[PDB]
Amino acid sequence: LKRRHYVLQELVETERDYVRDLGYVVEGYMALMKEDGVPDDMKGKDKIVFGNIHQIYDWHRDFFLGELEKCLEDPEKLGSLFVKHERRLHMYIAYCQNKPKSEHIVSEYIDTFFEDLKQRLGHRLQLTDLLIKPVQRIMKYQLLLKDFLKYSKKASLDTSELERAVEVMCIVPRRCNDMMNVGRLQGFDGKIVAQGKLLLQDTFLVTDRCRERRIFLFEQIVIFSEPLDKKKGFSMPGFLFKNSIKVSCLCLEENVENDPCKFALTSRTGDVVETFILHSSSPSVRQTWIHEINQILENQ
Repeated sequence: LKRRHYVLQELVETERDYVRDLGYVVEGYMALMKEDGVPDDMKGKDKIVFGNIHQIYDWHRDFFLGELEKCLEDPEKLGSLFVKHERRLHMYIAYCQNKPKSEHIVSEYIDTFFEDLKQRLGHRLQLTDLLIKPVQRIMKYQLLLKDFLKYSKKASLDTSELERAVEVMCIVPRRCNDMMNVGRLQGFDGKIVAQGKLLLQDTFLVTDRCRERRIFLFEQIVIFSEPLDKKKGFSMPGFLFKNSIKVSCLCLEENVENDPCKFALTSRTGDVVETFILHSSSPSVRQTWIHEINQILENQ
């Protein structure tokens, strides 16, 4: 029970820090850029840079920090809070989706315009580090709530509401990673939005020697990509487009050499036929992809 209070104490204290840190962006960077202007070649492009950070800031400042400060004297509320405001936590998905586009503009001005602003504001951190903070916080909720669940489970308390909250803090951070990765794909001809919902995403060894491929399953397309080196200014590595299969051309072979981790995908573009063997990390990933490919092939 002593360690359970420690985790809740840390959660509240870092929430205060989170509002302040977001405040360095909103009422530090954004306010001065709105007052004094931007460089010539950056006009209108600041909406991309910040995404919906102001909306996130508003909600944590005017509402959610106070909600978490009530949990200090009433810890049973904590489980209810993350379930109740599940949809308000979907803001982070929109943030993470925009994040790769944000990183591109910032990296072009980090040493010039934004450095001048950092020097004026007197921040310890650069804008690059401040803009990662919302991504860090959604992961920090998962890390702390899992620990708070762990010590509640040892204390023989009611955990039903708290387990639901933990499951919410699986789905949202994972979608955040999923959407962020998608926007880091380069060399693809055509628009990502024009491919239907992103359904699944994983890394396989692929044989056309086998190489690593990050594979994106959209409703209308399957994209194969090579993992790239992490760039200067970017928080995650990118992905280079290698090949794609349209769902209307797709064929699933479930069994390849009877291996519980292999399956095949075939592309049937006219008279040109190409088969790809996908080696899974585990059997359960194979079962997820097979189910999902069988569902989209059964529509059209």
